[PDB]
Amino acid sequence: MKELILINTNNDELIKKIKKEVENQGYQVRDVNDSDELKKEMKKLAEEKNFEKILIISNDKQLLKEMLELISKLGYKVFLLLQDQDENELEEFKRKIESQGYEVRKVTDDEEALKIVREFMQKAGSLEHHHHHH
Repeated sequence: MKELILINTNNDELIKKIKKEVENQGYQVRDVNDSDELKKEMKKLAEEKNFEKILIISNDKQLLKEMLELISKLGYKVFLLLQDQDENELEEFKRKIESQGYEVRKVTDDEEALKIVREFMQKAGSLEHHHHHH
């Protein structure tokens, strides 16, 4: 089993703070800031099974929205966490992702995002009942 957590932040300084946390936990940092980069990454994740679970950072919603569906085909734990200066932009994206039926978190402060990054590190180790439809 492998878990994929997607972070959405436009705050450059936070992106680096997250990377520090992810290196402290031992998770694999990969940056996506381009539409061609994400479809490369999805294959790398599929080809390599037995190693640490990956943390993807991005600033663009159109990228993330692809990967929520792609990773869902690949057969992994999808997780979404988003924070930005525009609260209006956070909530309008999130409500659509809840309508897709995905675990998506929303925060205002960068500190709250860092909490949920650390929370994921234990919450990702869930009892994955593989026969997942009861």
